[PDB]
Amino acid sequence: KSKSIPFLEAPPALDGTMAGDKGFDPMRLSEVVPIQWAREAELKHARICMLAVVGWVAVDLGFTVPYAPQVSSLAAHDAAVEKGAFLFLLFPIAVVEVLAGIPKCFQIMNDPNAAPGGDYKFDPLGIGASADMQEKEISNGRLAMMAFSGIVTQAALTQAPFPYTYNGMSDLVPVL
Amino acid sequence: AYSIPKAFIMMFCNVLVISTMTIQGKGLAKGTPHDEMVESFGITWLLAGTALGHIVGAGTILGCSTAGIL
Amino acid sequence: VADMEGVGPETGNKVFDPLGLAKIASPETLAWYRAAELKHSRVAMAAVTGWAWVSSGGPLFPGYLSIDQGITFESLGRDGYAAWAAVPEAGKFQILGTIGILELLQEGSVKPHYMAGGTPGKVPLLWDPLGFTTKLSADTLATKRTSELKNGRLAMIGVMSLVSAHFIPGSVPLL
Amino acid sequence: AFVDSIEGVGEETGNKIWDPLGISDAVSDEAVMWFRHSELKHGRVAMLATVGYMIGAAGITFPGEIAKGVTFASVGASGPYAAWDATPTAGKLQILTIILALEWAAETKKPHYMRGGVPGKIDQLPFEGIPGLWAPKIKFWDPLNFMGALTEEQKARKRKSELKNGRLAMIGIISFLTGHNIPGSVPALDSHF
Amino acid sequence: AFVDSIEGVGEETGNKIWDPLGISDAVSDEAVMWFRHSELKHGRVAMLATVGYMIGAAGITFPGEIAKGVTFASVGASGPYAAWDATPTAGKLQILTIILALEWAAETKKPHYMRGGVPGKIDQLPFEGIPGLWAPKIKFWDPLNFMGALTEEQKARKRKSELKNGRLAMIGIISFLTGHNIPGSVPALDSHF
Amino acid sequence: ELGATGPLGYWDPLGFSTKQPERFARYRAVELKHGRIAMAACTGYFVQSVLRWPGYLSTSAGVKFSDLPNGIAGFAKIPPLGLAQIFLFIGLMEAFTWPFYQGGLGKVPEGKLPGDVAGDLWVRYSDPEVKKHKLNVEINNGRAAMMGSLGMLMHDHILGTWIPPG
Ligand SMILES: CC(=O)O[C@H]1CC(C)(C)C(=C=C/C(C)=C/C=C/C(C)=C/C=C/C=C(C)/C=C/C=C(\C)C(=O)C[C@@]23O[C@]2(C)C[C@@H](O)CC3(C)C)[C@](C)(O)C1
Ligand SMILES: CC(=O)O[C@H]1CC(C)(C)C(=C=C/C(C)=C/C=C/C(C)=C/C=C/C=C(C)/C=C/C=C(\C)C(=O)C[C@@]23O[C@]2(C)C[C@@H](O)CC3(C)C)[C@](C)(O)C1
Ligand SMILES: CC(=O)O[C@H]1CC(C)(C)C(=C=C/C(C)=C/C=C/C(C)=C/C=C/C=C(C)/C=C/C=C(\C)C(=O)C[C@@]23O[C@]2(C)C[C@@H](O)CC3(C)C)[C@](C)(O)C1
Ligand SMILES: CC(=O)O[C@H]1CC(C)(C)C(=C=C/C(C)=C/C=C/C(C)=C/C=C/C=C(C)/C=C/C=C(\C)C(=O)C[C@@]23O[C@]2(C)C[C@@H](O)CC3(C)C)[C@](C)(O)C1
Ligand SMILES: CC(=O)O[C@H]1CC(C)(C)C(=C=C/C(C)=C/C=C/C(C)=C/C=C/C=C(C)/C=C/C=C(\C)C(=O)C[C@@]23O[C@]2(C)C[C@@H](O)CC3(C)C)[C@](C)(O)C1
Ligand code: KC2
Ligand code: KC2
Ligand code: KC2
Repeated sequence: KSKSIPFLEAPPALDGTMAGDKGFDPMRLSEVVPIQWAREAELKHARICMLAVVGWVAVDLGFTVPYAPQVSSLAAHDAAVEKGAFLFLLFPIAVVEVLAGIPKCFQIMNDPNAAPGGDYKFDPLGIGASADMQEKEISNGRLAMMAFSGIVTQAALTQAPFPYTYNGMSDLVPVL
Repeated sequence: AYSIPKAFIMMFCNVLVISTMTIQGKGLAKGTPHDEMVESFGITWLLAGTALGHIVGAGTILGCSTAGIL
Repeated sequence: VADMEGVGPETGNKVFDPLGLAKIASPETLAWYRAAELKHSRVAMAAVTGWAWVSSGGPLFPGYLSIDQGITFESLGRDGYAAWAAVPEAGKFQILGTIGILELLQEGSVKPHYMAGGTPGKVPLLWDPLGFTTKLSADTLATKRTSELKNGRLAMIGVMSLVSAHFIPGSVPLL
Repeated sequence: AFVDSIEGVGEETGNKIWDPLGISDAVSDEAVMWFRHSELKHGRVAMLATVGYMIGAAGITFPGEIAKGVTFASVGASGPYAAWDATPTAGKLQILTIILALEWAAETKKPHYMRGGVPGKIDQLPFEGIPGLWAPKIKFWDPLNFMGALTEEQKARKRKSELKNGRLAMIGIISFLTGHNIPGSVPALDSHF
Repeated sequence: AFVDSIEGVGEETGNKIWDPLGISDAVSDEAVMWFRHSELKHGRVAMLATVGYMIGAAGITFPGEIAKGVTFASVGASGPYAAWDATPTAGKLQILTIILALEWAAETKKPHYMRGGVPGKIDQLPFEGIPGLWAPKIKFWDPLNFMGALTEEQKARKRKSELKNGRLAMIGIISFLTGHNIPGSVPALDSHF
Repeated sequence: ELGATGPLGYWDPLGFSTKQPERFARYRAVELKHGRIAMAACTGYFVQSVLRWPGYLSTSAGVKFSDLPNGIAGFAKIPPLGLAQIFLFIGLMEAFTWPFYQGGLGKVPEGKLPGDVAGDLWVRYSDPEVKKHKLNVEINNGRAAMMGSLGMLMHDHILGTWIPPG
């Protein structure tokens, strides 16, 4: 029985070696998608959403680079596209993806002796790849995914400052 | 999705397709249990079922919109 | 409580606690009470000394306190709470911040905290920078600490008398 | 802890468990521990709240200003009740934030009151041991440590007095609020409430 | 390198390592070497910068011309902070060029502060051993060899003094910058700052 | 062991029956009774939302079946004689037709099931598995119906219509 859903049996592929494992796979994607591919995708989305959340919050608070538009994060995409300097953020993304994801993706698909998904060996400071720091990475990334989804769909809906709620801190704190 | 009637029609079409479909002679309408379908076919049972459910839902929604019923 | 200093023949040879707070107090509660007593005693001693020195014809410091704003020492009237009212708010913040840093250091710097063992009122930074009292007997220093407490009691009733005389007129004699 | 493994029986009810509904008798010991913890929390909040209105009705405020744009007297010009609204939004936000921190810490302490722990004994040093967090070791309960001079037999009596005063306080705070709302509900209450 | 082995503990925090957060205990060994080298670099940069800012605020400036048409008094007339914008771009280009050379040369030395080198020990004579490059053997640190007349224990005492001065220096330089940006945030900074 | 299956198996988060297993039969009887009245009330709400009887509710009064709303107001706008007739009908049906307790409180039939109040003339499934499944769906529908009926009652009390705002 899975630890997360106590009325279903966990898949055999999940086991307990992977970081962030909680037996949560009710519809068993792990049989139709390789777990390493799924983990690489999970970590990629998690990292992109962490960066997106912190960048959105910074730009909304007002942290702006010189010569850039002085706009909120909701209109920042359109403003940057109009002003021009937004393809040079795609260019490093282009080289990183084409020269690290495609080879790593084909290694995960084909090679048996390949690094696990989301492992680029990126440890400049040597902080450590412990299983505590992988669990923390995964938990923060999942929280950032949900938080970014909420932030975008609330900012577009309400068109308000940082809280992205209609009333403000009053909705997070009804006592106010 | 916008309208509650549209959501209701799409949900009903998806449930009807999932109930009345049959893969390799196995289906809920043909008295195959949910657990056996889940083990035999996996999430391919939901993916194909909901894909055709969306196709028939689109057909009926567009027909009803053309006819003014919706 | 009997082991603690600050008791003298003035009040017999027993602890002057009519309301029995020391009875409630644990040993570390007694340490807290002695630390707070000492801090009040020292602060009020400095306060009353400064008050008397400023308001009893003493020489005020020379120069401008704030050259930008023009406030000057003799411009600050030699009067309790009027000097403080006329001091710049920036200078007030400087004084309060310096005291705050000193007391945060007293809390989180000395490892044997007065609550957890240690000794109340020990501040190694500020005391005897020039080593005035590095060559005194232990019992002589105990007598000196008793004298410190005794003198600062008079000091703190004195400073409360001064603020009372300032605000409520006719509160004190010899004024 | 259990039906009889918890203090709080007094001579007012003849040293009997005053449970007309029989809730304590019916639910399990885990629910009894939950109920005791909630009882003590309500009693403590009420002992705070009752003396905090009484001061509001008396009209005593700390000298000075609560913020640059509003004064301690300005915030309580509307009697006790209409004071929380008058307080600065940042101020009540900070109060609720620290209360949230205390509640979450007390819940995250491992020996849970339900699952094998003392009901009513929230940990006296919250925020200690949290990774990536530092706070001064200011004991939440008795920071001056008045408990070191008391024996266990005295602590039992004081816990009984705590429960009795707490119950009286939750009666009294509701009485004061009901007197403020309904004018003639509770006698012996002045127009300040 | 490893936290217990570093001359970082002082009498400010009870002769104990001061890591309120769980950083040093969460990071591996070489991350601490990186952090210590970074601490020393920040401390020394701010230790020079605070003195430079004080001199600029005081207005003590060299007698002469920085360029054929610009005076040090002219670039300092706009206060200590705007002097960086006032100085010629072609001069701060040379300053940043030599800083680039020094940083790259310090990073290129083999043992490496993260790979078995002393963290915070910038190698003397950084421009030696480089093919296709010559520079006179003027040591980066102590060009007059002041360290020669010091003993190892005295040098350890002076390393501790360096650290405790540098930390205060970065506190001071951020105080100056925040005092300029947000007015009245840092008192003791008159209009000259 | 009927009642207990589903997402959550046994679910006694306060341990009522665990502390007092002798009272499980009484609690089952009360649950079934509440579920039955709840299913009736929910069906009444759904069917009154769409269909209203034609005819005078009372010739003496001026009120028709069409003027009543579907809620507390609808129940209020009934003559006291009609309300008394409803009350006595419920009283007879619950005292002499379907008495859950043979005798006093907490005295449900030991031979019969806790909610076995129907007489000889009733639908009976002579199969243990089918009987168990049908009783399980009975009690589960009772739970869902009574939660939903509390929802309807609170919505109609607050707004006036059982359906809440969309
Ligand atoms: C307002 C009014 O009218 O009030 C009424 C009522 C009332 C209340 C009774 C009155 C008052 C005010 C009162 C009583 C004021 C009292 C004030 C008082 C008595 C203020 C002492 C300060 C001493 C200091 C600062 C000493 C530091 C000394 C330090 C820090 C030393 O280093 C001492 C030391 O170095 C030596 C010298 C020797 C060395 O070996 C080393 C040691 C460390 C040992 C009046 C005025 O009478 C009348
Ligand atoms: C009457 C009379 O006299 O008429 C004369 C006079 C007059 C008018 C002046 C004339 C002229 C013009 C002439 C002849 C002009 C000539 C121009 C010429 C020949 C221009 C070379 C440029 C080379 C470059 C930029 C190289 C950079 C190279 C670089 C960046 C390096 O140093 C690379 C480096 O790797 C080394 C090598 C060593 C390493 O340690 C360091 C690094 C890695 C940095 C005439 C035509 O002669 C006629
Ligand atoms: C009360 C209040 O709020 O105040 C406000 C205002 C105030 C105070 C202004 C503020 C500030 C700023 C602060 C705190 C600034 C601090 C600045 C700091 C700490 C500056 C160090 C410089 C060190 C240098 C240059 C070292 C050179 C060292 C050299 C050249 C040597 O090697 C000397 C030596 O080689 C010899 C020649 C011989 C050898 O045998 C021995 C050694 C190796 C030693 C704040 C923060 O805003 C607070
Ligand atoms: C007597 C004889 O001889 O034979 C009989 C014997 C026997 C056995 C009795 C038979 C039977 C079967 C019978 C009579 C069965 C009757 C069953 C019945 C009458 C079951 C109601 C369920 C209602 C529910 C669950 C309500 C949910 C309600 C929910 C989820 C809600 O909250 C409502 C709501 O959320 C919505 C939906 C919309 C939202 O905007 C919000 C609101 C809150 C408004 C036979 C075999 O047929 C014949
Ligand atoms: C053996 C032993 O010892 O113990 C055993 C035996 C014993 C003691 C007999 C037992 C029992 C019986 C107990 C304790 C039963 C408790 C029953 C309970 C607690 C029943 C609540 C109903 C609430 C309703 C219907 C609310 C409607 C609410 C409605 C319709 C509203 O809308 C109210 C409204 O305010 C709103 C929400 C909003 C406002 O805008 C509008 C208004 C004002 C209208 C136990 C548990 O078995 C234990
Ligand atoms: C014990 C407390 C204390 C300490 C330890 C301390 C240390 C230092 C140091 C360190 C070496 C420097 C460099 C420094 C500098 C200045 N101090 Mg300062 N100071 C303290 C107290 C006060 C008070 C009470 C006032 C004051 C002021 C000024 C002004 C004027 C600014 C101006 O006029 O714009 C300047 C430049 C006055 C003020 O801010 O007036 C608006 C003022 O009233 N300070 N101060
Ligand atoms: C028990 C709860 C509690 C705690 C633990 C706590 C801790 C700290 C700390 C930590 C060491 C700091 C550094 C700090 C600082 C400030 N607090 Mg705060 N505070 C608490 C409660 C209140 C209330 C009720 C108010 C308040 C305020 C302010 C203002 C004024 C800003 C301004 O004038 O704009 C400043 C600067 C007032 C406010 O928000 O005013 C708009 C206000 O009403 N605080 N507060
Ligand atoms: C619960 C089910 C139920 C049953 C089993 C039942 C049986 C009988 C029998 C057979 C034994 C007779 C002979 C009879 C006769 C009358 N019933 Mg009655 N009745 C039931 C329910 C209601 C309700 C809800 C109302 C009502 C009424 C009347 C009126 C008045 C008519 C008028 O007002 O002109 C008359 C004459 C209405 C009323 O009381 O009106 C003041 C009214 O609202 N009944 N009713």
